[PDB]
Amino acid sequence: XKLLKLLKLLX
Amino acid sequence: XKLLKLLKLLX
Amino acid sequence: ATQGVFTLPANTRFGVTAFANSSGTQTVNVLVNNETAATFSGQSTNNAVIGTQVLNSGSSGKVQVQVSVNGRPSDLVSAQVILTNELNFALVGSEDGTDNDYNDAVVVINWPLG
Amino acid sequence: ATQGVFTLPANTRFGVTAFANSSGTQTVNVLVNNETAATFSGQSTNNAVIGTQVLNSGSSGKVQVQVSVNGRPSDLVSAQVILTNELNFALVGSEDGTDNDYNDAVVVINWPLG
Amino acid sequence: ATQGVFTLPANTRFGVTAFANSSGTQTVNVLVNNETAATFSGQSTNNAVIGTQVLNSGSSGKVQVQVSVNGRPSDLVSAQVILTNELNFALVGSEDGTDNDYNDAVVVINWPLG
Amino acid sequence: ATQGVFTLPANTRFGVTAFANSSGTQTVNVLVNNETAATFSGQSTNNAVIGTQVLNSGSSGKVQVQVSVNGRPSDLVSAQVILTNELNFALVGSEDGTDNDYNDAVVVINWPLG
Ligand SMILES: *C(=O)C[C@@H]1O[C@@H](C)[C@@H](O)[C@@H](O)[C@@H]1O
Ligand SMILES: *C(=O)C[C@@H]1O[C@@H](C)[C@@H](O)[C@@H](O)[C@@H]1O
Ligand SMILES: *C(=O)C[C@@H]1O[C@@H](C)[C@@H](O)[C@@H](O)[C@@H]1O
Ligand SMILES: [Ca+2]
Ligand SMILES: [Ca+2]
Ligand SMILES: [Ca+2]
Ligand SMILES: [Ca+2]
Ligand SMILES: [Ca+2]
Ligand SMILES: [Ca+2]
Ligand SMILES: [Ca+2]
Ligand SMILES: [Ca+2]
Repeated sequence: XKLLKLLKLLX
Repeated sequence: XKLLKLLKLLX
Repeated sequence: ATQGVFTLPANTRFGVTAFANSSGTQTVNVLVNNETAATFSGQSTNNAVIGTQVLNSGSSGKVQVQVSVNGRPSDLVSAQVILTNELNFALVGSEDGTDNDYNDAVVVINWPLG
Repeated sequence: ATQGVFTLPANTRFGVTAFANSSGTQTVNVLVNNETAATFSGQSTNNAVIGTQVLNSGSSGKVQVQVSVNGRPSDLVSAQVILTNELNFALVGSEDGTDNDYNDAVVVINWPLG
Repeated sequence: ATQGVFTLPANTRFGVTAFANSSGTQTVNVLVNNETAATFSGQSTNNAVIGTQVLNSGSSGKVQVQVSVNGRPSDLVSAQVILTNELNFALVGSEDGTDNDYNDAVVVINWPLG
Repeated sequence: ATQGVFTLPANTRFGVTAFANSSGTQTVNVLVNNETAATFSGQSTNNAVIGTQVLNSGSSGKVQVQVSVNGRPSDLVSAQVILTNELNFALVGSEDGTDNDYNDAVVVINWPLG
């Protein structure tokens, strides 16, 4: 949920 | 416990 | 292979308990003989208990655990372990995403009770 | 053989949850590297959760579960199961009497969390 | 707790296989319905198979594994694991000495066969 | 979930043994650190041992079991179980057809040895 989206706009 | 115990003798 | 399905002895009371470890809200459905017998929902990233209940395995003994996040089924992993030929655990992990920690909802079924 | 002792990964958070199924009040002690980290107490013949907590496995990762009833150590059975090489359960049953049901206190340790 | 005793489905063929990891010669006895059904005896420190056999669990389904070395019973550990609600393993470890590796004879029972 | 993959302790000897229960000839590949380390093949409907070998888990400890029949990968089920915090079993079942017995090739990995 919360986590992957934040790793998504990233690496 | 005493549940088993109560019928250790009653049984 | 099918996961989250367990044949308990018929007419046997069992405990089912679910824990959550995910940003997604977990929905855990417990089916007995293919009919919903309990549903737990909750959100935690700290292993909170989102439900615990005692159920009866009924005439068939068939118990199925389904886990979904907002209706999307998670990938399940499961096994049954029996200790000293008496104490039974039916264990479910589930993965709602990509990190493969399989803890997003953790479900433990135990029997016998009492 | 020794039962109720598990080597977790060092410095790792884990859940520990206890259920009771006995006329006797159950005292569940959780040791992290031989020091008491949590203690649960309660009485139920219906699988009530008598405690749930998140702990850290400490320097060694060694976690030990002890169960007693009015100070008398129960006999333990245990095993660890790993699903999909990721999800770990350390499982304990315990017997305080003569019926060999091993459910008098049932303890489930699970990791990883989060 | 009792170890090495398993209730299999009755009248069901099962495999039993023993491996040895000890300087002592291992004698593995497999009982069905309390009567000796197979005996394996061998020595290896390299996990050699000292016996494998197909048996039938009979009307009771009761299967018991005993391990001895030079006539001395070994200390046993065991559990049963079920995968996808179908594939069963009954597992035994045994210790004949003081190093607590519990591998001195390792016994695997598996069913169904065929 | 991924099945048939296990992280063993690194640089550790382990046993790997395959049994067959199928009309089809089973090919069991055992990879260590992603490279083939052993290949067993054989055919049995009576639980014959189609291979047994001792391998070293290498620097990574990563062990993977793959099963093929008819030029297609079998569906795998697996789990790891630890007894008395010492004796390890990594268990694999596989299904090459439509009956879901998951015994068509059964693979048992055990450690420690010696
Ligand atoms: C969404 O972020 C993914 C989701 O929640 C994370 C906090 C973590 O628990 C992950 O395992 C889970 O799949
Ligand atoms: C004493 O009664 C024995 C005790 O409590 C019973 C109700 C039952 O749970 C039994 O298993 C437990 O040892
Ligand atoms: C193909 O025949 C199916 C196959 O062989 C059978 C004898 C039985 O073992 C079945 O499980 C296996 O898939
Ligand atoms: Ca996840
Ligand atoms: Ca998670
Ligand atoms: Ca009891
Ligand atoms: Ca009880
Ligand atoms: Ca030994
Ligand atoms: Ca040994
Ligand atoms: Ca099959
Ligand atoms: Ca088969």
